[PDB]
Amino acid sequence: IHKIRITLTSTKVKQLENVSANIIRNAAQYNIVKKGPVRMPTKVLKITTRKTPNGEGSKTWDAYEMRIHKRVIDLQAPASTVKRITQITIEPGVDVEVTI
Amino acid sequence: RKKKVYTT
Amino acid sequence: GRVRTKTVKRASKVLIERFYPKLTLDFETNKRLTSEIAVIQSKRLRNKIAGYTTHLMKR
Amino acid sequence: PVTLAKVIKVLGRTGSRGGVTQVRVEFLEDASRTIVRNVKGPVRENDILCLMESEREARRLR
Amino acid sequence: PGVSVRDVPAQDFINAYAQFLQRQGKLEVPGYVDIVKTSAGNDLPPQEAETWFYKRAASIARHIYLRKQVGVGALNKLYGGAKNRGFRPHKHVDASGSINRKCVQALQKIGVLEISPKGGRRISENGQRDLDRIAAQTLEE
Amino acid sequence: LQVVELATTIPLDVQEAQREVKLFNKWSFEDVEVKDVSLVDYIQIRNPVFVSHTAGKYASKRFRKAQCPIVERLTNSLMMNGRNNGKKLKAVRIVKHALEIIHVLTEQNPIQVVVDAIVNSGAREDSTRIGSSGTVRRQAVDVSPLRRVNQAIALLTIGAREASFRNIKTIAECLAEELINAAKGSSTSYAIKKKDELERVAKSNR
Amino acid sequence: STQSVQTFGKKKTATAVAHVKAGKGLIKINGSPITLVQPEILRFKVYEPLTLVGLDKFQGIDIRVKVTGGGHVSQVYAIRQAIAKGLVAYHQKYVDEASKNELKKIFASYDKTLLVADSRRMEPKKFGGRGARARFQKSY
Amino acid sequence: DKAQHIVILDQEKYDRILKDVPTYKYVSVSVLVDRLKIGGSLARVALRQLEEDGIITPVLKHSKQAIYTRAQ
Amino acid sequence: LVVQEQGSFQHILRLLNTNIDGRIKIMYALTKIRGVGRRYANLVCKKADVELTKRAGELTQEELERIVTIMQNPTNYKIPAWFLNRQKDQVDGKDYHVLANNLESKLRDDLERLKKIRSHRGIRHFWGLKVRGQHTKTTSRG
Amino acid sequence: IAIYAERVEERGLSAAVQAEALKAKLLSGLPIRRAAYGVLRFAMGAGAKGVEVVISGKLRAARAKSQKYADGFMIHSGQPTRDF
RNA sequence: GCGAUAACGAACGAGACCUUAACCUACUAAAUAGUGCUGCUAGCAUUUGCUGGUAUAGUCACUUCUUAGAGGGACUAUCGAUUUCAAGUCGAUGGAAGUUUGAGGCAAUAACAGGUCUGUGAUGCCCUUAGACGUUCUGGGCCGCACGCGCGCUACACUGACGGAGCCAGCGAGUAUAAGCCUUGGCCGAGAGGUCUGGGAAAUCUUGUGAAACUCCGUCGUGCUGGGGAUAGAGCAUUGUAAUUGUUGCUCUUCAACGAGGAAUUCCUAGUAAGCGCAAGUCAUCAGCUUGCGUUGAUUACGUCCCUGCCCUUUGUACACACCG
Repeated sequence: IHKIRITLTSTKVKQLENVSANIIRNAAQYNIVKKGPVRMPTKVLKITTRKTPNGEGSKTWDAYEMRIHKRVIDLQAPASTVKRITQITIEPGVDVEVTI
Repeated sequence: RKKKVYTT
Repeated sequence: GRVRTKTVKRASKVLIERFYPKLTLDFETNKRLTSEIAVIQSKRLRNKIAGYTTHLMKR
Repeated sequence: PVTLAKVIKVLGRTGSRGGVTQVRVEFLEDASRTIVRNVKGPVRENDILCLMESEREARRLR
Repeated sequence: PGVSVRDVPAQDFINAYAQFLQRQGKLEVPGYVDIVKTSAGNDLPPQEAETWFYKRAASIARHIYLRKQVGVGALNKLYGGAKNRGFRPHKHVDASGSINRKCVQALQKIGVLEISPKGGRRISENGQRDLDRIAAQTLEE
Repeated sequence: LQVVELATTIPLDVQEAQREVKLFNKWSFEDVEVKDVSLVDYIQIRNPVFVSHTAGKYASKRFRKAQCPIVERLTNSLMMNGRNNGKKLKAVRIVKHALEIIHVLTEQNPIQVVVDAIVNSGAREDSTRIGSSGTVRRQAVDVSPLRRVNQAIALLTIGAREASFRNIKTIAECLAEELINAAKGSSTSYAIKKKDELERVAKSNR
Repeated sequence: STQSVQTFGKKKTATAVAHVKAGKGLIKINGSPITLVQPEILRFKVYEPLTLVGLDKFQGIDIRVKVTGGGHVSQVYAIRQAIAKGLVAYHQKYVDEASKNELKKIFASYDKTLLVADSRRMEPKKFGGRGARARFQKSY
Repeated sequence: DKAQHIVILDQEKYDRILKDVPTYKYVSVSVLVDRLKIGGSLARVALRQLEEDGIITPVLKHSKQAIYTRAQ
Repeated sequence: LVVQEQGSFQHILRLLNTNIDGRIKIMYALTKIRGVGRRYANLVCKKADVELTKRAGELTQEELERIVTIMQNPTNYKIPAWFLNRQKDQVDGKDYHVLANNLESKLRDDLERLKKIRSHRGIRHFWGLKVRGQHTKTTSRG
Repeated sequence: IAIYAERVEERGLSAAVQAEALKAKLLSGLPIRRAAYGVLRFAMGAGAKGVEVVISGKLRAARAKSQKYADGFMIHSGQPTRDF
């Protein structure tokens, strides 16, 4: 047994929820007690610049956004099992952090 | 726009 | 205003002409029927066409 | 010497800026002598708006 | 029924604990109370020169009673207000640090507070005792 | 009428409010009646409220204003001239004191005096302008009951504001003097001078 | 446990969570008696849900509310809504529905905001002006 | 520049106050200033004493507005 | 409580060669005295034990002299140095609090003391311009 | 780090490849009309739903001009422009 | 869109679409959220109660509030009026929502001698290229003052100023061997600020950002007054290699016009306008500025083409580089 925390971060929610559900599924069929996933409040990185490269025209502004979504899952399992779960459900978009 | 004139 | 457009009016009349017996005066039954008949990419457009075909069936 | 006249029909917007409305009034007592008159404020049907003077019609405004 | 601080109006509860604490007389008043301003945003010292320190200590005691380990920076923020900057817009400015620290120190050596764990200053076993006492002798009229 | 004993004690007057809903638990709407057939449907006093602060949605549709209480419309119209916008708690406090002063002065129903002053303050014929692009032209037209009521409230609050401007006399008692005088038809009051001058010009324009 | 219903009322941003348990006529605001709700001049807005039906309805229930967010007035409206909704949810769940429909009838006939949270929210600000609709003064 | 309200209370004004304020339907700070020609502060102290002397009954209490009446 | 008096009130006071209206409250009458602001007058009144509930004409001669004594000898009455008008004086380095005629006297001496050394601030004082760096493009129109 | 190189499947459906090819032709001296219609037809031959080519600059004239070479069906507003 | 119809049936744009706000006691979970219970514990009345504190092991429960994903929900739904009985419009009823449900993002066919080569290791050409128009160092200027104009902030008081007390948000940002971030707390200091520790690379700490308007109790009493705080004198700290021609902050003092504003002219339809503050950007320091956010929260239409701007039809043309003809 090992108390293991899994932190999930990505910009797009489709792959984040796919990885989250796949890990929960494997932590379900493996009789490993789990807590999660916990949807942490998403952070909206907003940048409002002026459209005009010069300073002529009507004052019009862009409003760009970058949502960051975070999920944490708590597992009680050996480190070999959790790491091989990470390699089974490794995805380019979603980042994974493992903390003891 | 100006003509640099030297002194030294 | 609440003016229906051509893309919903013509779709609703096509529904009237293609599935008349299966249609009825209930908006929810019409809505479910349109969902299971025609492929609409959004529930908003779906509800709108269902409302117009409901009004047509009323008329 | 004031006469009370219930409105029974809103005819339409008149005046240069459209701020005054032609309306058809009916007197509360002696329910006849229906007149077309102009009113400034917003008006629905069944308004008991009172008239300081009654013996005057209204026509289109320039 | 058991009367508490939450069962009494704040304005006359503070006026009553201030009145009791003044007639009791053990609270130590610093020598600069007739000179200083309460906040840098204020422009004049308090009009109730003799009693403002007592009343402010009563307010601090009641505020700590109703809350948990409030600090002195938070007390300065609480009693600070909008400064009358001349032509620039108003802004929030903190109350005096020395004045607040002396008030809380006076309540700590009179027995109502002590240093609480994980920061702040809790209310004492007898601090609650004497606040509930003032409340009882507050609401009989 | 029975006093209901709770663990959390409830004051006597507010527990007395169970029998009847009264303005500030002091003034009754039962014995108040509008002495004008034409403004009954646009001055709403039939549904009593306890305090003149409801935070309702009366600006959505056209005639929703007729359903807000007339006293709440007065306290809404009081908070004007820039520095007072948004100070509704101050406006309700001033109105509450004004009713108490109107009761203590002349010994009448405060909301009866407000209703009488509103029916008595709205001009019955106004001379609208028909100017052709700049030139001065006036035509006498009738005034709808809704505009008569809300122009009465506009003039009543403007008169109280101007009587209370740069004056030691407080706004609540300037409002009290203007409302009592307009209720009793005195020509000394503002919004009665204005109403008379409006109907005089309308008589001199038709 | 016991007969407990938990509810919430809302105004613009303020939310008051009401817990209604079976007990004595205890009516507290954040652990404080209802006789000292601020502002003083608006105390009758929260007195309306009590005195309209009669305090006898509160013999069997005790109410503890927690109001956070919003502003002073929005919190007053949130508390009075939380009180009204907690009483309604208790009647709907543990007493006959005749009483629940009577309470809902009086409540709706008196004030819509007592049970349904107002959906109006602040419009976002748009560039080119200091407000949602307001624009910078234009000059030629 | 016409106010010239009295700020010092003599005996002639004191008894004029006690002889005139009672014959009023409604007295307040502004009423006292308007008709007795005394200052606002003197009106407030006059009200605070007349209430202790029983001539005046407090109809309503407020900092910004003091509504008072005769006790007879 | 309200008290009455006859013949003791003084409509006009004369302190530091300045006429003071006797029916003004003491804190702001002394604020009428040049060099004495509201903040300073409240403190000289508390050091002179003159309760603020008294009008200027209500005040007696003994208190007025005790006040002018405190104002003329501030350090002698436990008035902090940092509270004073003219502290760390240029010539003698002592803490001062200038009054009605001395304020403009030592202010003048400061203007000439900068202009004699021909500092930039003294020059701008001579020219009548703003000295604290303010822009004069669009507001120096008086 | 490991780099793998993969050929783009639909050169006609890749605007980057078509733009690089057009640049290499204009820099190879091919006429604008022939190159633009060469990409209009390469895109349609590849199966594009629509295609539009705009060439702006100065060409053998002191005054500058722009020419658009559209084809087929094109959408302009909304999300589908971000999708298709 | 209906309809009339030498037109019929279509495409782009509009509309659809996407983001965000408002509903979910209906699912899925949450010690970085909350609650009820339970341990342990305090005060007051002793009624078994009421307020607290504590529990990253009580190795509790739950998701109403908090977070966020899959969905559901509104389509003018039902009923009355008018209408070509059509598109629609106005009222109610139900509803969280019946103004495109509110707000935005994207946005056609062509075009402008509109603005930028002072954003580009984007550029053609011209100029300069060693005493440089390249780059760097020092000091000054961009602030400069008889004046005209534009965007604004404070105000002209009493619906107010001070003095105490009450005491409620949301949007966000935050560091490491650096070159210094957000900083709770303790101890000094009237303040500004100083010193010592700790937390936070963050739903955990700053932070419940206890913000300001707002409410209560007092003094003031229509006075250029305790409104207003320029101008000016002296001093104390912070930032910066350097504050003088003041960075900013704080203390005392100085006590100006302004007593509601001419001709003209701007913005504004609902949580909107107006007040009221807060965060982020520029940033060693400096926000009277923008970009957003929330507190309090209206008056008055819900109409018209009278002014103003734009569009369409007819019409005239000796214009087509198109009236700058």
